[PDB]
Amino acid sequence: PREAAAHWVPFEDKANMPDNVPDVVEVGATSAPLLSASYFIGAKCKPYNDDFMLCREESQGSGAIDCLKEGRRVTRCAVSVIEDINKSCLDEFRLHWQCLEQNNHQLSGCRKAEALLNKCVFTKLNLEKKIPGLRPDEEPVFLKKDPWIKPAVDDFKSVRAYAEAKKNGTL
Amino acid sequence: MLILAIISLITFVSMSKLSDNRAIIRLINIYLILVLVLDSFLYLLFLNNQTYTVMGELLIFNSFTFYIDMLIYFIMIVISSLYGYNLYNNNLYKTLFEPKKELIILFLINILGALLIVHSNDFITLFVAIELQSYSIYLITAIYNSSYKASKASMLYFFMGGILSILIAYSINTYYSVLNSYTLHSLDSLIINTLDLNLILIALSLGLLFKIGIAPLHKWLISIYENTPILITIYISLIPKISILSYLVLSNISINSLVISILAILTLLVGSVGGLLQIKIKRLLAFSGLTNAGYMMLLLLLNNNEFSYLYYITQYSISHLAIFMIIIFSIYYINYINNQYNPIIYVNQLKGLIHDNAYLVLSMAIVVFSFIGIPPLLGFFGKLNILMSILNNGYYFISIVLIVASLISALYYLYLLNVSIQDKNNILINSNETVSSVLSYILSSLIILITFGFIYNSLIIDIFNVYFN
Amino acid sequence: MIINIVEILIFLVCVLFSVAYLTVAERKTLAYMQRRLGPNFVGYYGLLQAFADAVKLLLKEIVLPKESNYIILVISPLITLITALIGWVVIPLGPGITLGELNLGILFSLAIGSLGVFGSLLSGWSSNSKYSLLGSIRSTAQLISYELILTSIFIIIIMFVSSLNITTIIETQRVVWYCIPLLPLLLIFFIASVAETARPPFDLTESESELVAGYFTEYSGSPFVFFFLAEYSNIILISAFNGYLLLGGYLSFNYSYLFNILFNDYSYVSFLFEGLINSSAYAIKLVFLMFSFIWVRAAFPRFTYDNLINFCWIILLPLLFGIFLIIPSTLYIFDSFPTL
Amino acid sequence: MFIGTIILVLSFLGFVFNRRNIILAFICLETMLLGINLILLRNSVLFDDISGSLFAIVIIILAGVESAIGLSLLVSYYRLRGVINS
Amino acid sequence: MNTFIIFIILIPIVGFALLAVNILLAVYKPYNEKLGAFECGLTSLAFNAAFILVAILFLPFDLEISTLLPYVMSIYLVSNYGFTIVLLFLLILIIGFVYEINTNALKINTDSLIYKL
Amino acid sequence: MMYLTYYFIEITIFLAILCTFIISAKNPMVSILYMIALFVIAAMYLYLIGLGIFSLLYIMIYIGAIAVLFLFIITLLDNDYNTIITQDWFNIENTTLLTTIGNVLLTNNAFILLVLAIVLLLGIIGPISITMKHK
Amino acid sequence: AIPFEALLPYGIIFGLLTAGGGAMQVLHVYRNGGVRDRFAIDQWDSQMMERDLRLNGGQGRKQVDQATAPEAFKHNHVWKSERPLI
Amino acid sequence: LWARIYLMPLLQAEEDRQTVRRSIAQLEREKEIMKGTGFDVDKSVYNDGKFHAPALMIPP
Ligand SMILES: CCCCC/C=C/C/C=C\CCCCCCCC(=O)O[C@H](COC(=O)CCCCCCCCCCCCCCC)COP(=O)([O-])OCC[N+](C)(C)C
Repeated sequence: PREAAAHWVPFEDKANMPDNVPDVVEVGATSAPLLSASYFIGAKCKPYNDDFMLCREESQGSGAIDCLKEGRRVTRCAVSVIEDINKSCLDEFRLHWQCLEQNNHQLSGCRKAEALLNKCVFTKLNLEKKIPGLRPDEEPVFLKKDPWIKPAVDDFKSVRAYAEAKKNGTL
Repeated sequence: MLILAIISLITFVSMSKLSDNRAIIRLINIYLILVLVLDSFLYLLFLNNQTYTVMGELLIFNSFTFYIDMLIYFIMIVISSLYGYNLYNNNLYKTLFEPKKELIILFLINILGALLIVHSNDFITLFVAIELQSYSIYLITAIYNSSYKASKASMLYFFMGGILSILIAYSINTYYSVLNSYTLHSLDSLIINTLDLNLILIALSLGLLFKIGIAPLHKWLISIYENTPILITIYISLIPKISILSYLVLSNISINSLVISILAILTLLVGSVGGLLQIKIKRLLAFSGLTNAGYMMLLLLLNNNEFSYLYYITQYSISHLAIFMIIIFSIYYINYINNQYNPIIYVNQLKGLIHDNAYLVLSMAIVVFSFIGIPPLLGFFGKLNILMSILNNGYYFISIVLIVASLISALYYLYLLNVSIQDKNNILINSNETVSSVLSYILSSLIILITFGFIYNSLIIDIFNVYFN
Repeated sequence: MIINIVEILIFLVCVLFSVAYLTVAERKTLAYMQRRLGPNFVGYYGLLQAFADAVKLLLKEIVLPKESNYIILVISPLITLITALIGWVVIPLGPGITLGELNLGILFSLAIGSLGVFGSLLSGWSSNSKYSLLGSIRSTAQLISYELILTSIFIIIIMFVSSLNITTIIETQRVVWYCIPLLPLLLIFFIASVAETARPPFDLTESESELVAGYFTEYSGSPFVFFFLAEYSNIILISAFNGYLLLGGYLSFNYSYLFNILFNDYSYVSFLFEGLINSSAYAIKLVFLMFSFIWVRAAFPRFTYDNLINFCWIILLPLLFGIFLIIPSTLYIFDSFPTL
Repeated sequence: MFIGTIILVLSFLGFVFNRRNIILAFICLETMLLGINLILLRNSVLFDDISGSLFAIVIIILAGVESAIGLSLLVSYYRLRGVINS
Repeated sequence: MNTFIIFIILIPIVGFALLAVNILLAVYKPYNEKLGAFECGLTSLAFNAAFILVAILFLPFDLEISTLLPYVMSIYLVSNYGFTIVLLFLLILIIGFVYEINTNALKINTDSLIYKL
Repeated sequence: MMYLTYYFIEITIFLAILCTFIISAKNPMVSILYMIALFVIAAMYLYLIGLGIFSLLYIMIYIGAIAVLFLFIITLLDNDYNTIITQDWFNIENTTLLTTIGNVLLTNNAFILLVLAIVLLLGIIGPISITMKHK
Repeated sequence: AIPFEALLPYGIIFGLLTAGGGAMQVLHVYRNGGVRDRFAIDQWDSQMMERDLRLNGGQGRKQVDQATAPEAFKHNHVWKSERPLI
Repeated sequence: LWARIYLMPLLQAEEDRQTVRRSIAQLEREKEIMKGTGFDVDKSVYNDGKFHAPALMIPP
């Protein structure tokens, strides 16, 4: 779909869902927290996302109205994993997504906070971040040490926390 | 081969001196001959009327386009021979017929444009090929810039071709706006029934047809043909006609069109009637070309027009080349050269040619009676096939008009022979000079084809039945 | 709205005053290369010289010759000045720090540049002084010919980035400045930026010795101010193009360690300090380029028309097509086609 | 569809009823191509289809080469006569 | 109303303001001798082909250069395929450039003295 | 303020009618300057419909080269409903109009590109052939 | 020696550009609300930012990381009503 | 790219929910306006049975 052109007004619809449709909770995180949590959401909810997309394909055009149920499933899985992060690893999650807010949302600028967040989530939620499609020879960039590309300013709080973790031995 | 020739030729003509023009042109003449003979066997691909879409559905290859392609190569070979070889070795003819430095590259590029028009499967390819041919043909018109008439001609041609190209682009874009497509292959019987595309498709056909000069927009082209150098006119009057007509025949977008019917009628009448009062040779020949373009336009109103159109276009190409070559040869016996671009201009300048060269007039008679359609020359069978097609499809009034137009045009066809078999007081006594062997052999080959082609008619139809069915 | 206004006034004032002081800097630098002093009397240390010339020219009568199209003669300098200044809207002094953050920033730069030959093309027709006509035709020829070289170097650089956002092109250069792998391309951009700006040695367009004055022979008062201002603003702007295409724009060095020492959290102090560092890097690059324009003016004699046309179309353009062939070939060999 | 159509038709009428100059003729050609292209591009946008824009790019390039060749023809025409009296 | 459009609007206003200041403040005393065109102090057209030719050949070469914009914006997506296509395109154009060079398109008494003894 | 952006399309249309001053110009120059004005109006309209990159390409080519040539030469010679704009998330790449044009032109239509190369080759050879007198 | 009077205008230009850029950094940060700017943003980013506006109450680029969305998020959805491109 | 892929299903799902709501809502609105008239509001303009979100609103 194309973006809007010369003159447009945004308009809001005040109707409710039809009551036959089961209600569902909506994901409340914004762009930076969502981008921070994306890899864990994928790792956990991959089967449900795949099922949702397969339903949308097989519906062959009526996807919006035939694929509501596993859409509810997808949103519920996403909300569950975000809640788990909010319960178990909140401080590192905030480090990561505030760092992203500062660095134009480039994951390359938040490797230090991302290491802490990844360790916390692996230990307390058993989710691993992994980049699909790479051969064993190719190395995931977020695991690479001494990258060519570095942020302008290493985030202050993230640097302090990373050095602290290096002392504690958690990282 | 054609692209490779163009590239190499650009390199050489850059690095060669002005005296090497004719040797270069002989080189390309032989190269085209070699391609025609060595690569001819690719016909075998088209057995059972097998069609191939190529280049991501931009180009279409079938027996029809293969034949048009071979015909265009044959025409290019003949036309390049006229530049690559001197009729006579005297000073006068060095002045009369010298090839420009870039002329051969322009010829090859215009040929490429014509071949891409023929093969075009998509409208973008059609438009790019049309513009390629149009630009190259503008430049060919203009390359002899010492002529006032040639420059005036090139400018008028630029403007008329530009307007017709804009009409064509508009038609293409309206077709896009209605169907969100650039291919005619998307069209079907259901779609034609469902939607009224008649206006768009007829605008596209008219934009293409006014570029070869059908009435009522003829006169600008006849003026251009009159005002160009004679060896340029032999080319620019033929190749665009072939390419555009072949594309339209292959596309079949004006079947039973009432507007095309009326315009074909008008073209026949204007080509036949308007050529009667002519006194200049090339204007006479241009009105001939207009009438014959009318005969071919009739074939755009019906399906299964492949045989009649191919036969007609081939025999017309041969007759047209031959009549221009005869006019060229008859230059050696005129007593007044009008100028260096058009040595002979008035029909009456041939008066008494039979006393100077009897067999030149024999060849002239043969080609003229082919144009009139006297059996068993090729022209008769061309007209016979056309009449067969249009009567099979119920174009009765158009058939009557075609009869009448052939009758009328016979008058200014026979005008040439009439003045040619009259008597001149000063009759050649002797000469040491020999006409060039090569061009005389080529002219003779064309004459013998026109005379004795009919013996192969049944063999041709047998071949046709297996490659186009 | 208020913030937008303040940003525009700050940027506009900085650009206009930088152009004004570039003229003084030129006179002073040439002066010291010629063992003399240059303006040191109008204002302390000659710092008000440019405003003195300005005020004088704004008080000067406008002369409209008899055979002239007065509308065209007055509007041609105006349009060339407008385009020369409009070109500044996309120049960043830091990541995203610009008046116009366009995803088509490069295309905007090239287009507004291509709108730069119209002053030369129109003034000769407007003046009707014959010297102006000769200058105008020769200039139009030279400028378009060298615009080709500039556009070709633009394309070669985008081969490495695959983006028309200027900030992105600058950001990709943290790894290395593009003037390191493409040093010969940097030399050609200077030689061509000199020519495209119509500066010596390539000042054939308005050379006093071949043609008195130049296309401006007839321009007095504010129209002369406009041609003058447009010329120096274009000098700075094309130095800016050079800066962000090849010299890494506002990138100087990795100051992450230093900031982590100085500060412990984000603050307006630290944002301001970062802004000053980026802007200082970009402005020092601009200063070296402007100094180089003045240096080359001091060192070399002029070309002739035939000479510069021969240069551009027989020595430079073949090399640039050769580079067109050799840059994607090297990308292909090492499997480094840049992503979007 | 509106701006392009009107540019096309007004440029066409300027071309036909030109009895002032040949430069007007060149300009009407160029502006006709402009109007064709504007109609094309609006249709491209409405369909969210790339074929329209591809053909628009090709028209741009061909109009460039057509302008080059046409001006060269005009210059060659001028070389013989010294003056264009239209 | 972002900074872009406001700046774009603002620049011509500044130009017009400087022009109006000049018109308002400067004297204006035209007379015939002042209105004469300046040619070194006293009152008082064939050209070469290369003048025409630089301008005319600018347009094809400009189009060639600007035809590579789609390529450089899609280099990765077209991979080693588009790569080869754009090489062929470039070489075809280079041929025309060679023609231009070899024809010397843009470029603008040695007899002995013999006595009949 | 809102009626401005609403009628912006209709204003470009009106200015285009008015500028097509090209036909009635006393001076052909002046006619060429008005042609440039028409081209700027075209660039304005193109941005409005969502094709700004085309606005910039038009400025680059038709004004930067074609209008420059025009001037060079002549100095030398003597539907009331509103559309619903909806979002979806299936596009993860940063693919714009220029990238898609490059993609299709260099892969699906490489043939059109090479034929355009031949057309530009013509645009070089022709002018040399007719404006230059060899030897 | 190094001629400082020749360097004074260069110093003026350098300070002018440096101060102008620093002031522009501070104004951009202040407009953004304490974070740096977003550059080179595609369609995806624009849509994400619109969704952010729906989530955080229209407070610009403010971010919320609560798992569950407020009630008003379900009703403040916006489609755009775009005028006919004539 | 992989991050965006992992986010796409949930964002889409939300958008499909909004689409169904606003399409249905407009259907009931138009039906209510058309009560008392011999017109069927539920009949699609399309011949396939597939769901078709409205385009082309009435100007507001
Ligand atoms: C050693 C290789 C030399 C071959 C070079 C061919 C050059 C073509 C140049 C000019 C065209 C000139 C005449 C073309 C003949 C049609 C062939 C054919 O039969 O037409 C059919 C299709 O019938 C048609 O639609 C009607 C054709 C209309 C012909 C009108 C003239 C009739 C009289 C000509 C008599 C022939 C002279 C023989 C004298 C002994 C295509 O046949 P095809 O596609 O299967 O290819 C043939 C196999 N080939 C490639 C190896 C040669």
